[PDB]
Amino acid sequence: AMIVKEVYETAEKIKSMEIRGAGRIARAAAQALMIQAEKSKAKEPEELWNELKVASKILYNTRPTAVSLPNALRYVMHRVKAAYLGGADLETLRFTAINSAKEFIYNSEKAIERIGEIGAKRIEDGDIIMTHCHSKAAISVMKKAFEQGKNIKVIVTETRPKWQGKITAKELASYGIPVIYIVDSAARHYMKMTDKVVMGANSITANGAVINKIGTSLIALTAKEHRVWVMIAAETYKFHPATMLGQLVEIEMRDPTEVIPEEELRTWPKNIEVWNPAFDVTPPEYIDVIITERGIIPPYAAIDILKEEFGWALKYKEPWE
Amino acid sequence: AMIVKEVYETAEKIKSMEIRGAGRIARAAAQALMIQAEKSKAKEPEELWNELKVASKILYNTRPTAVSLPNALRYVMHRVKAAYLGGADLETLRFTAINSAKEFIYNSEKAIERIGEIGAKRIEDGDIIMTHCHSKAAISVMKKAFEQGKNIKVIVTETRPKWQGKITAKELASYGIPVIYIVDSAARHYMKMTDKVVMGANSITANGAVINKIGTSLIALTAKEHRVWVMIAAETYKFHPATMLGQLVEIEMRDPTEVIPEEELRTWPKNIEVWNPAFDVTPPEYIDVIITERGIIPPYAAIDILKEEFGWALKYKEPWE
Amino acid sequence: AMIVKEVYETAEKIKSMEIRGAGRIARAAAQALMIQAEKSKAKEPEELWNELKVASKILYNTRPTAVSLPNALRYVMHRVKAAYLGGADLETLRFTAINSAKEFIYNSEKAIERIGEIGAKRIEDGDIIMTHCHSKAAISVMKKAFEQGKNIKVIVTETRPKWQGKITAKELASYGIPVIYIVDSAARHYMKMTDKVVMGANSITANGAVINKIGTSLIALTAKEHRVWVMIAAETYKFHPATMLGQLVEIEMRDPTEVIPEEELRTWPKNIEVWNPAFDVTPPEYIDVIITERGIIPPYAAIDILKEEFGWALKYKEPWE
Amino acid sequence: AMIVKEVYETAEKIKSMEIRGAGRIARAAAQALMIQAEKSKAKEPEELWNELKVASKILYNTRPTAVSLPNALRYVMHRVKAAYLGGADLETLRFTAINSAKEFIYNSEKAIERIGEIGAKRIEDGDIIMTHCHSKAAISVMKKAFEQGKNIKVIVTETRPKWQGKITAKELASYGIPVIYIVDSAARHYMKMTDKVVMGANSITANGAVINKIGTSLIALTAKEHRVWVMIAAETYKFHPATMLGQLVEIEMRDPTEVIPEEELRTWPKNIEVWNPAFDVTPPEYIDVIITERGIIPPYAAIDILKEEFGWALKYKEPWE
Amino acid sequence: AMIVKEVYETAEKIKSMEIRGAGRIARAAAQALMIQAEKSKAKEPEELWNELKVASKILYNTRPTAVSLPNALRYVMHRVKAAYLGGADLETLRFTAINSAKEFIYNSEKAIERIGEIGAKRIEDGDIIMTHCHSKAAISVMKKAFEQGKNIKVIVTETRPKWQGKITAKELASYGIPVIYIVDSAARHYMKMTDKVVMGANSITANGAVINKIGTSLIALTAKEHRVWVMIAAETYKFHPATMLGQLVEIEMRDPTEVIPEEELRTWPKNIEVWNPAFDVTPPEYIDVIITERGIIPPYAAIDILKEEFGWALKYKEPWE
Amino acid sequence: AMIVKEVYETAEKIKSMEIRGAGRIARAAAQALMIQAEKSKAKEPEELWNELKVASKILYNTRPTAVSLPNALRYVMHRVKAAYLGGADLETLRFTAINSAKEFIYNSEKAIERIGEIGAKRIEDGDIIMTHCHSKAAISVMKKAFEQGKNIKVIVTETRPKWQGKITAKELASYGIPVIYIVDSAARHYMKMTDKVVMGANSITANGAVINKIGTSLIALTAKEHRVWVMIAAETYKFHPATMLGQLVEIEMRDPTEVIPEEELRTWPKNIEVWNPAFDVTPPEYIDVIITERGIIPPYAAIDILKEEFGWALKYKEPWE
Ligand SMILES: O=P(O)(O)OC[C@H]1O[C@H](OP(=O)(O)O)[C@H](O)[C@@H]1O
Ligand SMILES: O=P(O)(O)OC[C@H]1O[C@H](OP(=O)(O)O)[C@H](O)[C@@H]1O
Ligand SMILES: O=P(O)(O)OC[C@H]1O[C@H](OP(=O)(O)O)[C@H](O)[C@@H]1O
Ligand SMILES: O=P(O)(O)OC[C@H]1O[C@H](OP(=O)(O)O)[C@H](O)[C@@H]1O
Ligand SMILES: O=P(O)(O)OC[C@H]1O[C@H](OP(=O)(O)O)[C@H](O)[C@@H]1O
Ligand SMILES: O=P(O)(O)OC[C@H]1O[C@H](OP(=O)(O)O)[C@H](O)[C@@H]1O
Repeated sequence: AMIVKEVYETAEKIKSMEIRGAGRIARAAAQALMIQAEKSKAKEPEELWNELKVASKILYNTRPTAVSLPNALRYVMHRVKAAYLGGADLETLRFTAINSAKEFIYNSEKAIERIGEIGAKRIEDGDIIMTHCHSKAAISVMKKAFEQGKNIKVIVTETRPKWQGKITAKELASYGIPVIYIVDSAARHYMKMTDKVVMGANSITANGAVINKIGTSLIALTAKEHRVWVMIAAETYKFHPATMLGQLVEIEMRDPTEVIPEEELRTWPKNIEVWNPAFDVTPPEYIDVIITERGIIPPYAAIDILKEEFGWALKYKEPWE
Repeated sequence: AMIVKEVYETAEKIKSMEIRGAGRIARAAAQALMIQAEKSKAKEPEELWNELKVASKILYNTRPTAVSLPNALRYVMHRVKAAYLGGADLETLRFTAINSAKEFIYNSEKAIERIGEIGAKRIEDGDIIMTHCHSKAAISVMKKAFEQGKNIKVIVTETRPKWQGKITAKELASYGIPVIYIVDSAARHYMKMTDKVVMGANSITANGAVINKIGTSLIALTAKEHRVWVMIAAETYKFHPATMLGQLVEIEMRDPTEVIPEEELRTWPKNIEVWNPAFDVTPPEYIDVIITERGIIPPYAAIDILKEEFGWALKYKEPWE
Repeated sequence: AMIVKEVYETAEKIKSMEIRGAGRIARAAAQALMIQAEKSKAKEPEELWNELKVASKILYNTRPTAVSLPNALRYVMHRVKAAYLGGADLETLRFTAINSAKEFIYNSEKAIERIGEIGAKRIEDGDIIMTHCHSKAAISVMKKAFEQGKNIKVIVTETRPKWQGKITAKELASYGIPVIYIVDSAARHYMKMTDKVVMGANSITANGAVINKIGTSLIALTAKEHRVWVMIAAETYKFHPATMLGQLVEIEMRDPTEVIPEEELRTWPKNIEVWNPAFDVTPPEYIDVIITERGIIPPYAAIDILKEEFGWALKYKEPWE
Repeated sequence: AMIVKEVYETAEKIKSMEIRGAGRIARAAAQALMIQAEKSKAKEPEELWNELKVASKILYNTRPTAVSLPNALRYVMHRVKAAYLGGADLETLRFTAINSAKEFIYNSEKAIERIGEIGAKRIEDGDIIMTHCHSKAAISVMKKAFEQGKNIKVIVTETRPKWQGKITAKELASYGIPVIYIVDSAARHYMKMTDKVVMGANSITANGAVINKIGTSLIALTAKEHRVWVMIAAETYKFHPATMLGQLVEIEMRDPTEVIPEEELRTWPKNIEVWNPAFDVTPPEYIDVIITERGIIPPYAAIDILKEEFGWALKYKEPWE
Repeated sequence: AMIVKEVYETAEKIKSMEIRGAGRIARAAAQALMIQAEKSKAKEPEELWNELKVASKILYNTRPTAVSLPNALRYVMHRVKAAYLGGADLETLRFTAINSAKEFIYNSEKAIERIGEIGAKRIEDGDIIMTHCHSKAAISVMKKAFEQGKNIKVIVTETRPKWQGKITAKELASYGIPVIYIVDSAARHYMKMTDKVVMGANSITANGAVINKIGTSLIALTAKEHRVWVMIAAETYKFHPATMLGQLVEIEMRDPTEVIPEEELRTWPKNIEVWNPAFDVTPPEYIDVIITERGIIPPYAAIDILKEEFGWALKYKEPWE
Repeated sequence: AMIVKEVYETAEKIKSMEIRGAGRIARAAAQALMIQAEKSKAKEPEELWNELKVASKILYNTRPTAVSLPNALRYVMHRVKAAYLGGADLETLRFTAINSAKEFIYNSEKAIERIGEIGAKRIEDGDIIMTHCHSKAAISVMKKAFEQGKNIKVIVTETRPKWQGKITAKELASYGIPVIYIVDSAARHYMKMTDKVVMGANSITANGAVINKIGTSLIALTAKEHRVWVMIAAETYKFHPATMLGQLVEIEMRDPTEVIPEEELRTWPKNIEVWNPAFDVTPPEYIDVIITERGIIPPYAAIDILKEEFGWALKYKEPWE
């Protein structure tokens, strides 16, 4: 394990959330295996197979909740394993890693674009769209709907604690899309004026439940109370294979100082705990479609996305062990 | 109109929200009429009746949404008007103002205490209580339940944009009550662990709808989804007489810089608007009781609170015009 | 029983529905007792008390469902009975009938006006209002909201079988109020664009259930699904005293030829029955306020309207027996 | 483009709705391509491929909402295209069109029959069935349930504006099936006495939403409120492929004179608009099964009907362009 | 405290549930004070006031949940206290106790009869009525509806653990009323065939919640799911004054051997606990009316029953302390 | 048809419910065909094919509702038919029956184990689990969750009329799992303290509806009201193929003396009927996942379980006719 520096820097960027968003974290991790296999000072295949195994674990142990990341690594390492176990020279394996990781990064970019093309068709001229957090897939939809000539207006929820709504406001604002910026608490008060909800996903489960930024479940709840469509924009690599076998997705708890700043937090009584769930889970009865690069589906056909693509891997162990 | 300084300082403190909370704003305004009538350099009754009329308008025009304030002024000025129009000397009227405003301030303090006594009886040993904002009435309930020996734990929602949840956390924390501090978005994720919701009110309407800090409606929604009791703690002067005759309560929109700080806000594109509703409206089907100083009621008996106390005043004009 | 002609002509106009609408039917019936007592060729009091008793029964037996009618007659005949049983000359009783029936007709006109004043305050500039049938009380609200300067637009449901929506469209259209005319089936499809529902009542019960034109219950249902306010505009004489003692309101079934025309109906197979309920019942959980001349109430305070006004009469028999 | 007369006459019959019902419109259009290819005075293949392309567009541009029609044309023209582009003589192509259009017409008739066989098994002896409009598939179910010996009774909703319920009443009435005929507004009032709802479809979407005659959504709503099964009877060619890629189905607005007759309509104020949506959309949470010729499915497996049959065509363009 | 034997025998009969039903327990307790004051060997008033105080506590401490019992004692002892504290001879006080307890027993019998008269008017010819437990008030309604000529059929739920449904089946069966007897679990399966639910109450609260035999809440839930009316039949002395001041009603837990017999229970592992709540609480949103001797009310007007009758006593202490 | 004794004894044990539980009944029936083919005194193949056909019908006609049983027989007799109709000697066919029935019994045992492995992953440390009846699959989940180290506590509903909850309490109690034993009526009162519901199935339909012990539907209802997960544990052979073609599952009505004992029942009036449905049907909107040996699915993917495994058999007749 003579792991390159960039693998470590990616991992610490993922953890700190300097690199964030579940699509991007997955491309960043595939990027990090790519730069491993390129800069490897390795002589044998069996030495390279060890390096990528180890870089895979490092990058897996960063953040648990977005399955995009585990699937990026699997899409690389399923292939690299089958090459090694069939028997391949140094520059063949090195290639298979760089070329698997090339495919995935490209595939992600295609999927996000193709999601906007498909999602925008469900946005109508004049629509007010409420969103949450900063999702590239979700934003792909709104952009495309604006480019088509529809006069949308987007309500951006600020998305505490990490303020991702500021990112989202600035990004849409600067494509010409008008934005209304509200605190998260104001989501029911403005649900009446909203015509559609577009939000993203970190993981999607067997039964169609959507794991996504904290607060997603509440917006979906009140959307459902007012009969406003909740549409989840999500690449197929966001769907969670392990949930097919009864696994619950771990909900990451991030540092309390994101909520109350360190300087302030340390002055507070011992008998206040600050809890910081980064995600919540939204049931499928509150979601209208999931928009993927293969199409619109009801949330309940999550299980079919998972069967046809990821199901074969579950009788096997993980491909970096 | 030779209005005293303290009336102006109260009014600007109310507007800036250095004085906040609907019970307190009402006692602050009654306090401000009291210090007018004491420091008046007035010779005639008809000169005093003008001063208090004018101080009444100043204090009314501060903030629209909490009806506690209009009712504090009415409780003073209904009486002061009936004295003047019956015919009373300078020091008789001066007294009637100081002594009406004495009664109200005391009445408020009694009511809040008596609300805790009544509300705490609905809190059970071991309960987790979710609250919102900073409400003295609500806090009166939690305190009393702690003093009775029940081992509660309170989830405090941070209550953006003005961070009132920090006030609430520190205040309960320092009575020995453990606190769990979450962002507002995390309210559904923690509704499962919550046993009761206790929140306050700015206005309560004819039909039982509750106007309260932005986000109240969402917590009540999900509480109702999980069958957790929403209990609203509120003095009878929080109920809104004008709504008996079809008036909708005005929902105050406060400065966008409370949301995004000035320094930051001015750098943002012109095509982002920041909206800041200070309140939302929660329907009566999502509220289990309202706890007042006269008792528990279903939300629908709001109309009876209003009939027996404030209804007589509605065929008349306002008592400072 | 030498009953005047106008009593018979009113009764047949009420039955055929040439005179319709529950407020109007009640004023028409009070008008019919008035013209009895004026044109009476009667010598004794005891002869007059018989005539009005008999004209009361005739007018009661026209149509069962709108309680406005029974209450108009009661408001006349409670008084006329107490005069006779105390002992009064011919022209005293004659007067008491004409002057009770004067009061009621005036009271109705005041109430309807005062309902519009109170209801319009719940209509906001820009609102789209969905209505049903032709209700003078409901229309009073929309008119007043237009006169105040609000730019409303009203969706009129055609209101089969008797096409009352044509009346409603023409009446609002000709006050300058724009109208969108839809079939009754189109009510959910357009509930999303609707901001408020304003409808009237034939009877309101103890528990707050609203009896009104067939189709009211469905509009209220879907309004509730979309969280659009259902507001029922209704005079206090629309509330049903007998329901306080467990009586269900009879739902009138009118001639099948209103549905399918005679010429056509007679050609159809024997094994098709055409049913024609004139009314349906809408539960109080789907109604937001009832607007009356005394004020806004939650539907559940129906029982209080009934207690304070009509309850005393229920230990007694009917005042024309 | 020397298009035969019958293509034009079919198209104008489809538009006027002299030919109506989504199964029938699709067989009428396949019938119209059949009579084109038979009566063609064409010398070349490339001349015939032009004629059918042009007759296909004519018949497609009639009415947008029922996808049965586009799928009838596709089932013909997918095949005729593959013959031409492989290379086939005049009488080979002519045949492929006549023989594709033979298959479809037969397939439709089989499917409708087979739907009744499958649907009737969900109807129980004594059931009251509420229906809407005139659907051959729906009627196939009720007929078969009657033939099996079950003593049903059908509530026919009149189905304004075009009165399709008259068709439905007469058709069932004349198979011995008793019918109760109500206005559309009366659907909740009679939902309590109803045991099952059987209705048809114009289009069914990816996510399981059902597009069908205006008023379907309301009946389904109240059915769901009372827990009465809504069963949608629909051939697989009713399902909408384009919705797999995010397309919303266009909802046809038909002439306002269907609602208010011309003679009458022209006398009305300019400021009344008459809107006439021919269809509405019913969400899948309000539908219990969809009965197709391949079987019962939950509405959410719409996406699987679409994947296995129509999905291959969506990477391609339309087969008449 | 030379307490008579019959007071002790009543108390042990109440505890064992040989005397059961909340109306009856209250008449049994009033009967027990009556036989105290008649058989008293007391010389002074102050000796008699002690005896009845002590017999009152004995009878209060039997079973907590039915408030009928506390109100029977209060109706006796409010009066007996006011006599003593005004100053009355032995045979005056003795009388006031016997004559207060005479009134109450009679009042109960009138109320139950009058409840059937009022409730039966809401039962329609042909109705299937589901009931629970054995309630005299509820049974009063069904009897009266049968006597009026309506052809009802009653579904009796067996009402574990104490099998009260056997009592109910036999009692209705023997008035000619047909009965269908089901286990409690079968209540949803038969809710579709049910037209009305009639059940009784032990306590009714300020906010309209109904405490009644274990299982009431579930029947009410599914009734509400199917839109079947839940009607609660209950005397005004069933309503709970203390809940006006925030008191929760204690839910009695009875011996586990009622569930699993002693002989059997003692053989079971130590790590099985048998819990036996005698009651549950049903929210007011699931109840359609409460039928009392003063009339039908929505459940939310519980607070008004309590205000006008029992509210005066709550600033005072209990009248046997 | 020289049927062996054990086939008859199994059948009468199945009917009496000495052998019960839908997994077990299916293994008992496969066991009974196995012992037929082993003890057959048959000379020809065509004689053996008759014996197993006849033993198949006997075992099918025992109890209708659990489809596990029909599928056990089909899994045996699909194979035995294809052997015979291809042409096989006595000891070849005899084997094919014994070896098909070997596979199924083993497959069942694997499936139940594998269900616990998959289900337990959805149970979390500290969970309170409510169950119903006695289901081996459900119990497999709870056991495995206990073995993993999670500190669960199970609420066992007694499950009248046949007291299966006693079986369940004793079985879990004796693996160290603490149990709380309640009557069935107490299920809502304890739903608040419950974290998960785990229950089994007799049949699962095309649309995802679950047929299971009487009372399942009610627990699922209130679970859904409180947002507690309902998870159904069920082998793939529990899913019902015939429902794919519109068949409703027959709901078995068992002897009324299970409810009220014979000795007692015969003394009761003629006009009491005792109804005893053994099962009820729970809609898929109230079920969160179904846990099978192939995985977690949303209830709506029932149709996919059925398509891939049992669908091929439905164009054919039954394989013992
Ligand atoms: O992958 P895209 O669509 O861009 O974003 C998907 C989701 O990832 C983000 O989480 P975080 O910022 O990693 O905490 C948000 O939850 C967002 O909805
Ligand atoms: O009167 P008390 O019970 O203390 O507080 C009542 C309510 O007043 C506050 O509003 P703001 O802080 O004036 O904006 C919050 O909405 C709080 O719930
Ligand atoms: O009394 P107003 O408010 O005018 O009308 C009240 C109601 O009376 C009408 O019934 P009908 O036309 O008598 O059958 C409609 O139901 C309308 O909503
Ligand atoms: O295809 P079938 O089952 O016969 O009818 C299906 C549907 O087509 C009809 O529409 P229209 O009459 O074309 O406007 C109705 O909406 C009906 O439910
Ligand atoms: O007073 P009545 O209407 O007769 O019965 C009222 C209620 O009292 C009974 O309780 P228990 O048998 O004392 O445990 C049942 O809960 C019944 O519904
Ligand atoms: O197959 P397993 O999971 O063991 O049990 C499944 C179901 O079978 C039982 O029915 P019965 O006892 O045959 O009446 C219960 O309904 C139980 O939930």
